[PDB]
Amino acid sequence: AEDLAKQTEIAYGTLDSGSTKEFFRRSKIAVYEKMWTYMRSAEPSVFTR
Amino acid sequence: RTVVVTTIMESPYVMYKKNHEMFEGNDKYEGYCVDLASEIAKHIGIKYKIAIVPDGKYGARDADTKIWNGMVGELVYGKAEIAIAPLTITLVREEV
Amino acid sequence: VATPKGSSLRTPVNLAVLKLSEAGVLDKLKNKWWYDKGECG
Repeated sequence: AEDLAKQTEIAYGTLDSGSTKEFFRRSKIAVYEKMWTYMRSAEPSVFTR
Repeated sequence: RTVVVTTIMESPYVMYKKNHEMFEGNDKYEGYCVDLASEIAKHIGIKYKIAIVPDGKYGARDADTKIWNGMVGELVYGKAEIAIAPLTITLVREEV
Repeated sequence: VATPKGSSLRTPVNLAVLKLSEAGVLDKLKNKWWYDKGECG
């Protein structure tokens, strides 16, 4: 996850409407907060149905 | 009586809302200090009107005339009842 | 939060700031307006 958080070439996301997305949305852990900050605003959407 | 709140257009403290051109009163504005004003007013039990400081300044005293401008001046001269803004606590302001 | 010198509003406003601080509401508001809405990732 740290690798993902420190780069931008490789996009990444989660499932919508489940516990994984909520995990990132709520995390206070720096690496996961950084990942959420990226995912929530990424275009096109990185989330899947 | 409605409490006159002086504040300043400084993002993200106070910002013009989308559609402000057709909105009135406090509904024209959003931001941290807009939310804070609502919370403070609720706890203290007062109604209020947000008013953007006329001169767009925080507040300093002219060394020559000794007149205060900005939000500080609005309070000093009785034009506002409270300032809810990113207003720094300082010695010279605490004197007045 | 500033008031004219000697204003009767000061005491209540001060206690409100402390209550909001201690309830975590000031932190929630800062995160709302700085970070939740950030545009740089």
